[PDB]
Amino acid sequence: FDRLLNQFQSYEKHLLLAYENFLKEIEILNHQILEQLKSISERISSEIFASV
Amino acid sequence: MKELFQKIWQNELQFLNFDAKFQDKSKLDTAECAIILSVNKDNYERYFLLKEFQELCKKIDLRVDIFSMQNAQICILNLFKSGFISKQDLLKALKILEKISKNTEIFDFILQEKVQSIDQKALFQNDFKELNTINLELQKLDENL
Amino acid sequence: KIKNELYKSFEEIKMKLKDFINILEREILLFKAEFSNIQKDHIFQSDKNFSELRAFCNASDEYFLKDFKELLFKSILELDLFFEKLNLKAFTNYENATKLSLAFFSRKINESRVLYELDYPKKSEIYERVLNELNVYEFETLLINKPILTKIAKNFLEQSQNLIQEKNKFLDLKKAELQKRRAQILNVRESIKEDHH
Amino acid sequence: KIKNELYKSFEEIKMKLKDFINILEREILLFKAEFSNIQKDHIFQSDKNFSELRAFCNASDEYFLKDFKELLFKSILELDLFFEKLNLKAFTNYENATKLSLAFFSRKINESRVLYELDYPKKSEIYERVLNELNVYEFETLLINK
Repeated sequence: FDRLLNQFQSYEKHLLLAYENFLKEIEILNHQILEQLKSISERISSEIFASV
Repeated sequence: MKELFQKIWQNELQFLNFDAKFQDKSKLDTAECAIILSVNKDNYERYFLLKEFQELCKKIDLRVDIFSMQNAQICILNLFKSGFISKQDLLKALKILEKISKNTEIFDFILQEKVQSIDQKALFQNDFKELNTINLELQKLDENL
Repeated sequence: KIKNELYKSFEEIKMKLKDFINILEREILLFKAEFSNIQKDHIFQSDKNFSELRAFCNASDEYFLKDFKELLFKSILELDLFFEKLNLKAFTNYENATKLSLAFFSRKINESRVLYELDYPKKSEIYERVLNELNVYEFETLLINKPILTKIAKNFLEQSQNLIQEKNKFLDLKKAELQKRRAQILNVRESIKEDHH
Repeated sequence: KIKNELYKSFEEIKMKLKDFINILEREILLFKAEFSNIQKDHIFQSDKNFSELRAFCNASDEYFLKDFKELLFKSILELDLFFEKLNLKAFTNYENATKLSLAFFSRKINESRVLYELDYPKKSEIYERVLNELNVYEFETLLINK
């Protein structure tokens, strides 16, 4: 039973370790999606301007 | 080799990690390895009830459970590949054991398998000069010794 | 191409969560495999004890694994729904955003025209209008102010930690059971060893 | 109100599937409860046999229940995604549909107007345009054809 408990705690610690990089990547993706949206909007605004 | 273990442990095959986590590599000799490999799912109850087999497994530091038997077989086969302890002599021993266990599957797998780098005499010289270095260190630190 | 990039990113996040679950799963199933079959060595070792241990470790999938899987499934569902929202409001309705903002600017232009008293579009205004049409205030809030993906991940981590704690307590029950027997044995031993009295 | 009605209907379908799973689950778990503890009666019965039975029925959750739950969850996911599609293309974008078809008809009217030289909206056309804006071909296909 002690072995099982230690395995659980090891899994917890591994999760805590990996979440550093994981959360940073997710933040990066947030910003990426936002800037992709803004780029699309820039293109559409340019082409709306073109047809004035 | 999960297909092999499916062949020889048809329904009783367990969720197990295919690698030799063997901690000694000299835990058992080749005849004992052949006996452990000949514990095919059709002989396993008889083997576990055999007093001699229980003695053997206690000598090797095994249980007589299904899972430990399969894990030991995995480790034996990976040593057969990586540390390369067995020869066709292991196949000899399995052919000898075929008196009891007609274990053709593991026999063929051991036969038809890329064996490994062999490396014997270089390893011999390495170990011998390791022991020479240890002897020199002991000499450093008494005259009788 | 942008949409496909984001889709692949979402799949990547889902795969990471799944991989965490798979790690834990493999460990737990190896435990089950070993101790569903552990057999007693020599007589006097309480066959019933070992039998009960084997049964418990056999059901240890139920005991230790399926809750984590359910949590993973919930997180995957939330991720998929968020991606669907982003797709259907932004990366598919760009045509509709174009038409709406374009017609709006046309009507504004004609409104300017109809001032025939001699008494028109800037690009920044067009950009802001297209941004609003693409729902970029809403997605700004969901991506920066209240990050949805980040919240999903943190929920996964926190709930998995709570699950681990629950499992720990559950196993402590078994250990207390063992402690009872152990204390009984120690009482007997101390009684035997202190009978020179 | 229409949107809330449809949401409730989707929830109802999900609940029916969940209830099916619960039926099966309750039966399976009662089986586990009984036969994880069945003990032998008489001297000559195989204690090991009964022990193995107890372990097997104990693991019977794993054996008989979890796949069904996974299937249920997948179905629920699909249902929720479909409802979200219906919501975001139709029952929230009615304002946008109105604006688009309205501006289109306005521009068509003015196009008709600028044909001067001593040379307009019918309701059927407006209905068809608003129908197309609400994606009702797509949702007709998804609700009737497929």
